Amino acid sequence: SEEQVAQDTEEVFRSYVFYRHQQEQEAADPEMVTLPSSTMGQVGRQLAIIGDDINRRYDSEFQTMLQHLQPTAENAYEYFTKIATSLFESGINWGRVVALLGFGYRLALHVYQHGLTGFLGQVTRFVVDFMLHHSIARWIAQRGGWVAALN
Amino acid sequence: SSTMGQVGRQLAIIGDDINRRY
Ligand SMILES: [Cu+2]
Repeated sequence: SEEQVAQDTEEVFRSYVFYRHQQEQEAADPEMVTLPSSTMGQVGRQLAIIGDDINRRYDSEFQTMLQHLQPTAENAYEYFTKIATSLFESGINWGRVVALLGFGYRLALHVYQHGLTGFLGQVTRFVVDFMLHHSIARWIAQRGGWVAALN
Repeated sequence: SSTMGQVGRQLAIIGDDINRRY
């Protein structure tokens, strides 16, 4: 069930994006307020909690990051792919998965803030396909699926 | 960071921090 984990990743990332944006309002991108009590939704919400903590602790790194994301978004795929590949060249663990989720969230948010609309689906596809082709889905399957993140 | 590979390795470090705290 590697392919099962890969398909689940879409809903996990969508729920993560929704809840991270929602709690960032409790302190904007309309596209992140739509289209979500399933297992994967709950996993996304939990991961969004820990990701918000991390985004506050590493704000400057995540902002500096986006200097390589062109303001037109013409290199979105290149930027995402290269950064995530460097992220996982040294191995896989749950923390690094959560970091990838937060990276995708900030990329999707920033491309909207630069005036490119309707791109959240593509960042979701970026995340799903990367996790599939970089053995992240197989790893998560080997630890019991996305549901194992609830521990 | 300065380059995108540097950025990815910094994210690896942050992910290891997450893995150790959660
Ligand atoms: Cu910018």
